[PDB]
Amino acid sequence: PISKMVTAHFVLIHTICHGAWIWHKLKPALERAGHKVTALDMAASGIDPRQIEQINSFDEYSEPLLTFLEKLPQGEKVIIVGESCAGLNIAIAADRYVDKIAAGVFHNSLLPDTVHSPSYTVEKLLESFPDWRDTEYFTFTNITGETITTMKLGFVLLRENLFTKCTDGEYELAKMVMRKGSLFQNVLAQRPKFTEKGYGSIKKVYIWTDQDKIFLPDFQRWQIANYKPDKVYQVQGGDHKLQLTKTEEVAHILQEVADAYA
Amino acid sequence: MVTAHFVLIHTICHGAWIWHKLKPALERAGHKVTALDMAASGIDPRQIEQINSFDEYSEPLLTFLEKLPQGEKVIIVGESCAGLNIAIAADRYVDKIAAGVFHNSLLPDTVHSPSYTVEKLLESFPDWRDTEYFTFTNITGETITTMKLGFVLLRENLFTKCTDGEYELAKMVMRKGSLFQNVLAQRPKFTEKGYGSIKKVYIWTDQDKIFLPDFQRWQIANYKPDKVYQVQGGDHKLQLTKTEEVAHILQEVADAYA
Amino acid sequence: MVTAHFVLIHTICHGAWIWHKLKPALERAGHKVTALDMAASGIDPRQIEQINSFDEYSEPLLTFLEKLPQGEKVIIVGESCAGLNIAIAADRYVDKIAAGVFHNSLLPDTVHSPSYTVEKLLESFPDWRDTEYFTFTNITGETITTMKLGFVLLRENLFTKCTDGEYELAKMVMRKGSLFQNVLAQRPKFTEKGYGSIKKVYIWTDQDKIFLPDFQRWQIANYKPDKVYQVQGGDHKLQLTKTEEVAHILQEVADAYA
Amino acid sequence: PISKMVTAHFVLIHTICHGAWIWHKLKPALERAGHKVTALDMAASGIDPRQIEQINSFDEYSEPLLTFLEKLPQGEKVIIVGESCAGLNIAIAADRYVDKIAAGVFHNSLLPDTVHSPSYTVEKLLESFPDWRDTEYFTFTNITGETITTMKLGFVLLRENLFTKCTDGEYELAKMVMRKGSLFQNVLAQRPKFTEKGYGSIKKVYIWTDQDKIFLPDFQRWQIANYKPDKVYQVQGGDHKLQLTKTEEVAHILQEVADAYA
Repeated sequence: PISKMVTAHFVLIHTICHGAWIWHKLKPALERAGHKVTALDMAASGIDPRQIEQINSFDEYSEPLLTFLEKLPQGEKVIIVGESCAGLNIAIAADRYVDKIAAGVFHNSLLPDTVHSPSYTVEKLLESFPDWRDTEYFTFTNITGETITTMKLGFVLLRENLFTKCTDGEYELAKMVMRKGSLFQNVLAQRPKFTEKGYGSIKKVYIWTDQDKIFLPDFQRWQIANYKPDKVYQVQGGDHKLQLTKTEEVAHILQEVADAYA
Repeated sequence: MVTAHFVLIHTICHGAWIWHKLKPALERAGHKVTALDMAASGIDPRQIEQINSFDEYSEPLLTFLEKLPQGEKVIIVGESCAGLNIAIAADRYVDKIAAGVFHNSLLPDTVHSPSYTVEKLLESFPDWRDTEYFTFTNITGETITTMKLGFVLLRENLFTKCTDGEYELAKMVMRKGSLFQNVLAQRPKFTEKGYGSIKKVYIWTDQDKIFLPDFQRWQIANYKPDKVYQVQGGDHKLQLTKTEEVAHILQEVADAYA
Repeated sequence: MVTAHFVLIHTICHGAWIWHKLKPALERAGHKVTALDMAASGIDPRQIEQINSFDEYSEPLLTFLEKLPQGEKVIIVGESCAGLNIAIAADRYVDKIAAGVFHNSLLPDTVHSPSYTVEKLLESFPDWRDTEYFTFTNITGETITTMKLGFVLLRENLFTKCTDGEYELAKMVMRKGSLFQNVLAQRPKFTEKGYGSIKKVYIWTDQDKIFLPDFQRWQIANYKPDKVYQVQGGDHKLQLTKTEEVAHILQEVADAYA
Repeated sequence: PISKMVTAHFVLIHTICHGAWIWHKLKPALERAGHKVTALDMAASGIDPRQIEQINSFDEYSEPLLTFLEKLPQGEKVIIVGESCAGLNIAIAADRYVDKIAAGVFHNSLLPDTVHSPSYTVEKLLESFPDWRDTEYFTFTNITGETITTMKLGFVLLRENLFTKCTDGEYELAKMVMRKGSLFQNVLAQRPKFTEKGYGSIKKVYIWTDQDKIFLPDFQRWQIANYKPDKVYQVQGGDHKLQLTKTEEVAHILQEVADAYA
């Protein structure tokens, strides 16, 4: 009748332990479509200089995103794409900059809600996937005395559960730059719920595959049932790291999102 | 077929990650591979300002070699400035090294000071385009010049023929680095008994757009390697653009030296 | 008599060494004593430029307390700026601390930001005479001001009545330090449940020539300690000029709090 | 007939593992007499920023002394006072700056000679005192592949053998600032002998006590017999650290040295 195609500014946010580097194939694919893409390292992730023992909450961890949104020009809006635990970074960011977010895209991601604790989907994630195989755990005491659990993701868990169908070069890259991370789950349990006016009002698109071997179909479908997304896009095949195994397909879905919300 | 243990050493500002394609290639031939981050490089936790010389920068390689089990030998492959890491390492552990492989790399000698090929590189390629420079004073008071490689120089000179996913990765994890040139100028020359006695294989391509053809041929003429292999085409990052070729030359190095 | 485990914390630029007279004194009364070097202080191997905040500077104290065996409690004695180390530590390990003792020290509060008493010190004593200042940018981009304490300020203001052997020792091992004032200004206030709940003993002398009488009385008025002991005479380094007095007050703190 | 009293510039050099700090009582006592005193930290000692694993020989370790002598003004001369292993620093310095040295004073110190290897008195020291009790040993490989043995001096050895009669405050100070050190004995074994023209020509005064519990009377007297000092001053009592236990007495002997050579 009237067709529409839109170019957008995507901000890509990795999950804990990883960095901007997992977006190294999706970032060019999106730029081939003419989109502007920013891929940020969160605190103590990728080549960010901080160490995780200096970080005290998931909010503090999210500082690079919030700084970047604080600096966005007047009336510029971005679509925040977050993989895995980064749905929590999208929720933190939307309660401070609802204004600047055209949509949040959850890519095999935690989908927080406003009705329960911020730690709620992390609890459910761990109920669904309680054993992280050869992952190693550590702790430190944060700035107000909370015990924080950090982890060094195991290489078998990396191979078989996160990077299941990925290229040898991609899995090897992951071993060369993977760092420690934390869910800050007990500090999330103490956190104010996400608000209705900020995060609750954001458009939310949920991309996932039922071939994900760590965010399992049962968990993903429970999340979709728990907090209905505005749109759901299920990709066939691939693995947890769809921006590596299904890069073009994820780019085409993200075009659709830009058309609809940006 | 000799299977060998290869220790891969990235150049300044980079990290173990530039070998993410070459390490699986070599492991598919049954070789053992170790890819190390040097100090303040890749995900190493130190920042460049706490490193005071190229010998301190080499610490992850020297500690590795320090702990290598008795009677084990490795082939150390160094790209670009990492030939200085090979020479430093070879003077301390000549015993542990089956051969040094120089991959579009500086090839230090024993006759001139440690900074000599750095001076010659800078002479052949003096303008590093959009690279930015910084300085700090190290613990003994020397001014160290650091750099942040410019993205145009990365696109056109280092990663010339690389895939868009590889160039993007490079911009996502590249860090500041230093040649410690002036500290190298003050360093004792590499010894004959250590670095001079090591077997030396030089791999290059004439399509390298930063280690230019006449600098590499100068280097070969200045201090003749045991073997030179020239790969056709590719770019400076042959372990990315010609990964299988480099893996096949390294099988020949393994076969020749174990 | 309660014997106690005391953790002694020097101020910026100093090291565990300023307690070399007080630690034996206390050990002669059967107490256990730990004297720690903070980051980049005494013989700690780090340099000030790799430290990015006062919380990072406190790391040796926090690691110590992290590892303290379950159910053990300590009395932390902090001199001069080390009251900020007490407050940082108390918010993380309130449980492990029988009391904080402030020895001619900053006494932080919960109501105002962490830099408040630093601002007030600098207001009461703005000219640090021959002290030299330097700056570096920390990893998150803040400019940190460091200082090298001037020897006249050391002789007349800090070590006023100290022996010539003690003043000389001070010049032989003193290092650069930092208040990280601006990072403190951005830090969350000390909590009520942690630092606010700790028992607090304030020891001072009115002959202190850098933490002047009206600044110390201001501090006491601004955030009233559980107990204040005033030593007659001496100087800023009461653990050097009045070592036995300080040891006797610390026995009373041990008796009062274990 | 004619009496003479002279003021001198003393450069005080600590032994391995220690720093300029062991001179904190002798330096004021000498300044009370009107002398100029410089007390230097050698590489990786005292608050010197280098670590011992970055140091590759006893000569490199001696860099702060040599830099300081390179900077001495024209025709200025110093008396170098070295305790324990610092006689080797006096010997290194005298083969480069014989010109600038009025005398070398060996204070319960190694007394190198020119006829044997630089490591020779270290060998004899270890023959005489082979067990360093609770001392811990470590190694690293230096710049040309030599194995270097470093040590962290034990606290019992410190208490009973080096700081035998010292004050509690002095022994405690020593535990608070003692660092790792090395004899670099195998690199000294490979070193050119000390020369006759430089080090062999220096005036040499030997101060010692037979109450020293680590540089034992048998070793000290063997050294005196092996390379006759120009003057020997035996202090009664005290311990290894005569600049702490016999500070005034050592200062009075050093006045005598200044009168005679400076």
